[PDB]
Amino acid sequence: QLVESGGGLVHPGGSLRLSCAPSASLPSTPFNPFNNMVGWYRQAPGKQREMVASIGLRINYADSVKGRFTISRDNAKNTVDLQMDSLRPEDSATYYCHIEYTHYWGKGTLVTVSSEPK
Amino acid sequence: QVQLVESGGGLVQVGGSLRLSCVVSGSDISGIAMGWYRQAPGKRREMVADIFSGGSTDYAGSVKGRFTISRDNAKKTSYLQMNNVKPEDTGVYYCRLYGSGDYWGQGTQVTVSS
Amino acid sequence: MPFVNKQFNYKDPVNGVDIAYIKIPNAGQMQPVKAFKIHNKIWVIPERDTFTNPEEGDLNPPPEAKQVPVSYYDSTYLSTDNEKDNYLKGVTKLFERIYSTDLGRMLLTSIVRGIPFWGGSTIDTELKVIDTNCINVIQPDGSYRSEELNLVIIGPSADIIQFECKSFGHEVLNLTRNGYGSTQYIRFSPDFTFGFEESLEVDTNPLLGAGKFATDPAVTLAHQLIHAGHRLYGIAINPNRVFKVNTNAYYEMSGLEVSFEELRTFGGHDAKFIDSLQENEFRLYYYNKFKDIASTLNKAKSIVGTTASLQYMKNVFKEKYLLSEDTSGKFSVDKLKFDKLYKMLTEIYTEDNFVKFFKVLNAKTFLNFDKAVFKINIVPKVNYTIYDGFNLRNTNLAANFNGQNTEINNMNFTKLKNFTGLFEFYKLLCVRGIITSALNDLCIKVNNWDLFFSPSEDNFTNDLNKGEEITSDTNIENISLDLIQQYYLTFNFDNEPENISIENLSSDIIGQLELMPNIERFPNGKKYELDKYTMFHYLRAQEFEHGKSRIALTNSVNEALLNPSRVYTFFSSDYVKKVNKATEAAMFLGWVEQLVYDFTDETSEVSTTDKIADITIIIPYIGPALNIGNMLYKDDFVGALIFSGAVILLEFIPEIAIPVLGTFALVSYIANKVLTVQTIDNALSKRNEKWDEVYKYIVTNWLAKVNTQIDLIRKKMKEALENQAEATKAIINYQYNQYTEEEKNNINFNIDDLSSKLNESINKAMININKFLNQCSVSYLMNSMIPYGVKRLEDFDASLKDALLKYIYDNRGTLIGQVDRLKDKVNNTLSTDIPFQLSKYVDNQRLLSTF
Amino acid sequence: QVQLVESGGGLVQPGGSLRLSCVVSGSDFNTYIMGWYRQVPGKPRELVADITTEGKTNYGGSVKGRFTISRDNAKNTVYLQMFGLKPEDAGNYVCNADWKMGAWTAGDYGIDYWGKGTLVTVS
Repeated sequence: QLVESGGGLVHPGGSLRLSCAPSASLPSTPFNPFNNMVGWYRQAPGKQREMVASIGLRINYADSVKGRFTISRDNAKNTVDLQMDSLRPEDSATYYCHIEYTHYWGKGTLVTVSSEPK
Repeated sequence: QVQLVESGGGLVQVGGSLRLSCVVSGSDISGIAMGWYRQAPGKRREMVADIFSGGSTDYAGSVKGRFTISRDNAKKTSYLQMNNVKPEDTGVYYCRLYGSGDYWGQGTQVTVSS
Repeated sequence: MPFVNKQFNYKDPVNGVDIAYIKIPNAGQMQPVKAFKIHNKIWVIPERDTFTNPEEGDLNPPPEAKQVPVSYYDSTYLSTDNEKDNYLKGVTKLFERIYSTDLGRMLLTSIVRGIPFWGGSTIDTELKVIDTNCINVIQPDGSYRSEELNLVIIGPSADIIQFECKSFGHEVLNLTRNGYGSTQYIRFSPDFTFGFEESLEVDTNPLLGAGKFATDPAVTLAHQLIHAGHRLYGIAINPNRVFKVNTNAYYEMSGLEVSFEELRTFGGHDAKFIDSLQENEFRLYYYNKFKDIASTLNKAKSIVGTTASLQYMKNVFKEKYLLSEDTSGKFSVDKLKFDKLYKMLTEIYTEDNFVKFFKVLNAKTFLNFDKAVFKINIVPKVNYTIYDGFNLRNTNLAANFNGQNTEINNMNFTKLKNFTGLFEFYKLLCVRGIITSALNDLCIKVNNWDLFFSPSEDNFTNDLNKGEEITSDTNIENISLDLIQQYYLTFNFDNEPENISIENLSSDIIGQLELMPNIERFPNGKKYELDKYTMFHYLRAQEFEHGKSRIALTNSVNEALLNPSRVYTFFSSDYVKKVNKATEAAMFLGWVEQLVYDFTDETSEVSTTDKIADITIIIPYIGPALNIGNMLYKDDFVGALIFSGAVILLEFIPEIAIPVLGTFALVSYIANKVLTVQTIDNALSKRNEKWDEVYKYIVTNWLAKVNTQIDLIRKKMKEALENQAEATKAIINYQYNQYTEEEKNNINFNIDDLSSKLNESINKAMININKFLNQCSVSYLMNSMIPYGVKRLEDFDASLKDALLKYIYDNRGTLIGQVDRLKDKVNNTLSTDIPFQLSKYVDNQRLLSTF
Repeated sequence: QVQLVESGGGLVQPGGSLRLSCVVSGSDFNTYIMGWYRQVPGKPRELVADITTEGKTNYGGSVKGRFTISRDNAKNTVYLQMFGLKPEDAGNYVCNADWKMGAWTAGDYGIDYWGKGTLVTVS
């Protein structure tokens, strides 16, 4: 499987950096599945899951997130990261890492984006 | 102003044929339905046949197959052909123009006799 | 406040009031059937209809297959108490859902108010019930009482999904169309629904589901209830009024029976297929029929067969028909009140408008034919609710009509056998062998409802060429959500006609269903020899059936039609050899990744242009996808579009006949200034109406003859894209299953991810394709249809200008003081065109935003 | 609004046991027809057990005596004791507050309340 981290609570306009790496139980022979195209997804409660960004031959972003989120690879650390700037309330969701076109999914990391209530 | 003038009408022998005619003046007929009604004494006036501007027709069930309604838009005319007439067909027949007014012919007696 | 104010269970005991065995009008002698009075004037009979029609007693498939795209038979459906309980609850739930909308509240209230007229007597002073507008209600002790009735929902006949409104006729009166009205029997099932393809709403919902969507049975029931409304008010359009089609050419349907009554009832664009001349003729006809009702009420002096009084019964029908009544008691039809009532019954109560209140997905035109039958169950709240239907709030089914998507919400839909075989009704289209090279003919079967709708010229009528007489008196003449709310506010809910005591009828009520126009079978299997590949060949070439070997894409239409393992693509040669190449396990996921990219790049390509009037984008692959314009190449298509314009898309060039416009004859009033001036103003106003009428006529012609063509090309572009996705999927999948079940365990491949991505790319493609085809449709209207109109309108203007200027001169004596002002008015008004605004003639925010 | 907060869901082994509980905000709890529904991705909610205002119980066809639903009005809480868990019991277990609205229930309309659910996974 896949382990994900970086989630948390932030104000609108704030930043978070999500991070996804394979665990030891992700197969490594005869292939390393993680070298293939990886995408980040999100899903809020009662709503369908949707892709936020993917990184392979190309880098694709959900139109909502274009200009605000950055997906990147770190080979040294073996991760796929999602830098999220200019966060907005409606971004709130559980975010999941995914190897594209497979059944490999992370269990998710929670992202909450709210103003403190006055 | 709008006038409907009927012509034709019984006496007519049971089983016989007969045609009623009506010419409209003071309006163009085109785009407007027409119809024939009849009224026997003491009874309610009843639609007998309808004909719309494009030629499509409607009949009272009990005259279907015996009566034929027709019209001529250029001539501003309608006619009702009556075949195989029965005693139930006796009465006063009226032509109608279904316009924005009450447009009826004078009424013409048709009397079926044995 | 709820419409159904009581819980009904099929096994509930009878009470002879709202739960009872009943007998309805019948040709022979029918056995009592258990029924439920779910609201005043409205009963539900959960039985298969083997009763209303003596011929239709058998629930088996017919000898000759019915001529409809989708039919379904099962003689065992609705034979058990549990099924009948579920039927009753489904129907009841659908009434509450309809009632829960403002529009349905209105419609249902009109229905309850629309009691069939008491024109049973032949004496013209007597009111009397008509027998066949009643039922007999058996009491628990075995006696019976007779009751009046407006509406009955019953189970379907042999064909389970044939939903229709039936009615018992009269030997003299044509009750459904003479203003009287009659008790309506709707064959309906809440237990099945239709599936249809939609691709229009993709711009608003880019995440729209793949595959078939299910019709919300509330829409279907509302549709039949609309019919029942027309028929109860006796304003249904005779079914001998049909929108006839041309059936001769290779690309045209073999047959299509769609009634004017159906077009009216659908609303939207469909209703506008009917021109103004026919429209006004209907209205005037029904107005006079209502006048006859008022008149027979005025001469009614007695009532029989009830203790209810004469003034009460007269008032019942004053209310139904919204008659006026002066202080002496004389009833009349008010022109304005009639117009509003008729407008509400026929233009406010439409399927299209119900779809807006329900906010569901629905076919946008009758021409988007049903494609499948599904088994459903809407009684459990986890499946369907009164407020949200299938699209349950606060769930993943709430958005994008996901609840209606039979693939996403698959547990709610079981796809059943369509008893209309795929090529039960078809044409055989053959590209002559010599064309392909001699070599055999390339013959394919095309399902009837995949062919083009080509309306006969005779459907379109006008009196544009007639002259009219301008007078001092001459009379100078849309359906929004606000307008509907204004009509809503005129409704008094609570106030319904009473259930009155009538004298008992015969134990058996003798009844025969309204005589229907006999309909001919279409010719079937007609063969065409052709000198080109058609759209239909290019589309069939993109299909495949079940097979053992690996599919390969090819850029040759010919090769694909000859080889079951070869599928035509309009994609690039590069795409062809990439998908076709043997691909080892270690490169599989990157290979899949690339194909999706490529699929997306090819299907989302858009060319912009400055060279075509009212067309600013072009989708070039539409050319080779469907062989548009019989030019097999993208480059050929782009250039052909810029050269010939939107016409190259058309299967047929429409006839658009605008004659010399009739001349205005002005009446002279030679002794009266005001009247002479009013006459001149009237001529100007009538001229303004003439432009409007001409424009409105051309829009009608465009919608029915041109826009329907583009609509089908749009549907077929979606089928092509789906075909490409399925083929690419099948190949990718074949390649995967060639690997070791150790390579496969590492490559944890999920074909669902692949399908979802390709569907997304198909939606994005359809966004562009829809915008493009929208532009083409409007551009054809603007550049190829409307100009014929404006030329005729400018000739008319010029002619009218001369007439009015002459009129002023001939009456200069009478017009002393004003000659020069009236000249300016006439000259200014008739110098410049009345601009065409599409939004004045259609309310499609889609075709409007193009304009 | 009214909130439903479920607890007790987790990873269980076939034959294993689970106790679900759900607490409800507001003051209307004694009015509600409380229910437990199971839901798997791409599938509708399906009734597991519910309990009336008077405490009468009803179980889905597959329960077969294995679960017990109960309510404590004083704690505004409904419970589902589950024994002998099977792979087909796996899913998101969602509590539901429903009530009568004449001929219908609020659920039929449906403006009844649903929690986010507590996941049950079977090893």
